[PDB]
Amino acid sequence: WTATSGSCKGRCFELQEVGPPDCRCDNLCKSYSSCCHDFDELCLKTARGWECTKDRCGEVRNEENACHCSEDCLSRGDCCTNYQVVCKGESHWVDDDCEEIKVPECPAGFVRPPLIIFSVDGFRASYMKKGSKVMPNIEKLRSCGTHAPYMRPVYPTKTFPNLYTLATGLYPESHGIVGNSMYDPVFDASFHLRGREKFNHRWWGGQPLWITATKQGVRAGTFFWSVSIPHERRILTILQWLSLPDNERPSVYAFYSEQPDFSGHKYGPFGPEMTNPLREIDKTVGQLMDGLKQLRLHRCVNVIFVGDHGMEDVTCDRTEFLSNYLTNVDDITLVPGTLGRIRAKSINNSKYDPKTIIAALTCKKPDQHFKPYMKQHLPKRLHYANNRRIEDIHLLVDRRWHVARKPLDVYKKCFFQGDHGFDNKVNSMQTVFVGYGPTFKYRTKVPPFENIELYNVMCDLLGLKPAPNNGTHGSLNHLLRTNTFRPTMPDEVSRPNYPGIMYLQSEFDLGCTCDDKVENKLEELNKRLHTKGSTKERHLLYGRPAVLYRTSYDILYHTDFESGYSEIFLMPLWTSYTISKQAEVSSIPEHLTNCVRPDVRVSPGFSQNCLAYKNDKQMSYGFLFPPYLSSSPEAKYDAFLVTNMVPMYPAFKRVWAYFQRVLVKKYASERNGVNVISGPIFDYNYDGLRDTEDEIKQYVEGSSIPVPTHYYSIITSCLDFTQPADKCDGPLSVSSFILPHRPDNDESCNSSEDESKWVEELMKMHTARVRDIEHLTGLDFYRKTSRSYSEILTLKTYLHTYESEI
Ligand SMILES: *[C@@H]1O[C@H](CO)[C@@H](O[C@@H]2O[C@H](CO)[C@@H](O[C@@H]3O[C@H](CO[C@H]4O[C@H](CO)[C@@H](O)[C@H](O[C@H]5O[C@H](CO)[C@@H](O)[C@H](O)[C@@H]5O[C@H]5O[C@H](CO)[C@@H](O)[C@H](O)[C@@H]5O)[C@@H]4O)[C@@H](O)[C@H](O[C@H]4O[C@H](CO)[C@@H](O)[C@H](O)[C@@H]4O[C@H]4O[C@H](CO)[C@@H](O)[C@H](O)[C@@H]4O)[C@@H]3O)[C@H](O)[C@H]2NC(C)=O)[C@H](O)[C@H]1NC(C)=O
Ligand SMILES: O=C(NCC1(O)CCN(C(=O)OCc2ccc(OC(F)(F)F)c(F)c2)CC1)c1ccc2[nH]nnc2c1
Ligand SMILES: [Ca+2]
Ligand SMILES: [Ca+2]
Ligand SMILES: [Cl-]
Ligand SMILES: [K+]
Ligand code: NA
Ligand SMILES: [Zn+2]
Repeated sequence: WTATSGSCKGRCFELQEVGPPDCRCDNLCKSYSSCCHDFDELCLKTARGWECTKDRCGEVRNEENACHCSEDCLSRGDCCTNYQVVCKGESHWVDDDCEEIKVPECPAGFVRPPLIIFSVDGFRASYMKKGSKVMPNIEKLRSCGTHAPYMRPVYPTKTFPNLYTLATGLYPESHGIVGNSMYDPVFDASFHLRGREKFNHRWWGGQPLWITATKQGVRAGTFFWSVSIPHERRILTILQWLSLPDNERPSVYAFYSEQPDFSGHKYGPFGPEMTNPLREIDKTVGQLMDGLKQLRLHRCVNVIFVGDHGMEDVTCDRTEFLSNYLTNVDDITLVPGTLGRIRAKSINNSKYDPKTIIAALTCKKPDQHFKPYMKQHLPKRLHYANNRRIEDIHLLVDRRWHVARKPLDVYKKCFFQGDHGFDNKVNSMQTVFVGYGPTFKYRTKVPPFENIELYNVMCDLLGLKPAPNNGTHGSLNHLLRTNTFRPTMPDEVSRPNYPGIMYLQSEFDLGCTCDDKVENKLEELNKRLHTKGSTKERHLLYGRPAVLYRTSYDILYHTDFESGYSEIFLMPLWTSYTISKQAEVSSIPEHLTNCVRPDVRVSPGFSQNCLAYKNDKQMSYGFLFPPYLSSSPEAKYDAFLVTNMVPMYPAFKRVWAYFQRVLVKKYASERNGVNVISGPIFDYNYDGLRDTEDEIKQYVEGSSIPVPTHYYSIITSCLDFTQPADKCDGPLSVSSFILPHRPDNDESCNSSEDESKWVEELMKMHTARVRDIEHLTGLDFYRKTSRSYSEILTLKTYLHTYESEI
């Protein structure tokens, strides 16, 4: 209950929300049904429209008008945004030649350039090009400021997870808004789009820009607007705020548009009805920019034009029904649509089995338009698992489709022709970024980047220190003229050992054998040099990875590869090798098929053994440097050392062998040599971070050999492919993956076919940033290049997506 019998006189869009039950006048009061009786009368004037006509010029101030054309309006701060154009012979902002903004040009009393965030819902990336004819204002920002061809949203590509990711720099799994609709088992509460529960602060984790700004003494406009408040009024409210006295004037603001998402849902992303919403949003940008010009703020304010996600073509007839797969369909709750999340309808039903449910949804129909996963098996790039609000069972839906429980759900809710929410690598889901002002660069194109990175930059722009978040601070310095953040490389925490030959073959008792008994001076001197690292500049191109946690490991050098071998985990943390364009693929000789060789540099106590693999009927093993890419028959013996061995399910060796025997060569061929760093990942608690040893849930039977949840590779080469990988002068090029180490290939529906038909597709699905791998390994890569650190950070956030062009 609100005692709504107070007043909004002189309080319209107050910046400090008042406490119940005195009535409110803030831009959110409508949503709380708590505005004063006179809020509409006083704060939402509409009289005479939003534009000055030639005959309103010089007029006498009539307070009933929505905006003014009187002589005193400039200094009252409440002219219609086009006042100067109509009444003072000024030009619109969009008609003006664009001019570099080298320094902020601000009125006396402005301590910093204000930031204005102009956020647009459902603004698909290709709109910039495709709708350019009807968006002159937006096109001017884009082409005159700093722009990316697109920005990558987070998964799910839904509204709240993405807006709250912009605001916080955090993955939805960390911020808590993991969908538009959520159930939290601990609260025993439900969050929905429509309703009051979403206003409860317990849903919202992390620290959004407005709170960061506030705590650090930077005043913020209130970010959120009630639906009923028309765009024109929001714009005027922002401009009014910017005329306030210095001590009361906020430094950061947000505008939000419900369009083009609203129409996109009805009409599809490119429906002819979409031209009008795009014109309208442009008109609004024009109003903003014209109003900034009027206040002499158009060369002072940094403006960000940013979308939450794109829009895809989706119709009712493209719906998969869980009733066609499950007979038990009433015992489950489905969160539906462009993603699927499944839980038990009742906690008291012990006839519920996720295992049998996944199986009943796995590869059942030839053209199946979703794939079920246990959340921990989702591609690690989605970072979508570490929250009690994310159900164990998840369905990734093909672009253009929906998933629903029963057909009755669809027709007793075709209405819609567009939707969004799919995998964040999907082209149709990509969105927009433009930065324009003194702090952003002039006429500059930057590569696509992830929306998780912007929070850092908005802090940079405002002189704020960002709260801990998922961006890599410095990775977007290239967007900025100044205000850059100069990061320093994290310090190495563990230094390696360099073991020499310390053990005799007979001290090992590992149950391993090798037919290596078939045994010069020119070449004994030679292989000695190889074990001291004579070829190390070839195979270790960027320096060694730094270990950022306390542990015990050995650098091991070889002719063809170098490794950092962990005495704690009994396997390398990383194995680094270079494969030039000219390299030859050989087979494993017949005699050496089961060959494993004790490593005379490493104690038996800190080694794996063959016996455990023999006894473990589930687990086989593979190698990190592949025997197939050995440089010579004699170097091949090195690839079979017990210290190059890692545990692998037979089902995964199919994947791994095909990568090593076929794809490394192809990449060397296509990219003019590659440098490969490969290794194991342990993430049993699926938090995207390196497990400590006491977190491993699985060992090779009867041993302390820990089983990875995943295997990674970072594959680097020269961005200028006319230069070989091992002699690159300039910028680098990288693609990486984090393949799940699974006992079956259920994920890949074509897996009973030859590896050339499915392995690569699986790998592409599990593409990753080097930065994802760093989090999962406590390693820091690219420590020694000739490249600047900021450029290396960008490189480390790059994701190779395998989508066609935008
Ligand atoms: C992306 O970036 C983010 C941001 O940096 C990364 O997330 C951080 O990671 C840290 C490491 O995991 C983690 O640090 C821990 O802090 C714990 C206290 O955290 C509270 O306070 C902070 C600060 O204000 C707050 O942000 C937290 O908010 C969480 O929880 C609320 C509700 O309670 C949510 O609303 C909110 O969304 C957020 O939830 C998310 O994080 C939690 C983890 O806290 C997840 O569980 C959720 O699923 C959700 O995703 C908290 O209110 C602190 O308790 C930890 O300390 C333990 O471990 C240390 C080791 O240093 C040890 O010294 C202690 O003994 C202690 O262990 C004790 O508890 C154990 C478990 O109960 C128990 O087994 C032991 O016996 C001990 O008693 C730890 O230091 C930090 O909280 C999060 N921050 C955020 C915002 O998410 C994220 O890693 C990045 N992701 C990637 C892939 O890089
Ligand atoms: O609009 C929808 N629902 C209503 C809504 O809550 C109204 C209030 N609101 C707002 O005014 O937000 C400003 C803002 C702008 C930017 C930010 O972040 C920042 F600042 F970082 F950009 C930031 F946190 C906040 C957000 C949207 C909606 C849309 C499309 C859909 N499709 N399917 N379902 C859907 C539901
Ligand atoms: Ca949205
Ligand atoms: Ca972990
Ligand atoms: Cl959702
Ligand atoms: K075995
Ligand atoms: Na299969
Ligand atoms: Zn939408």
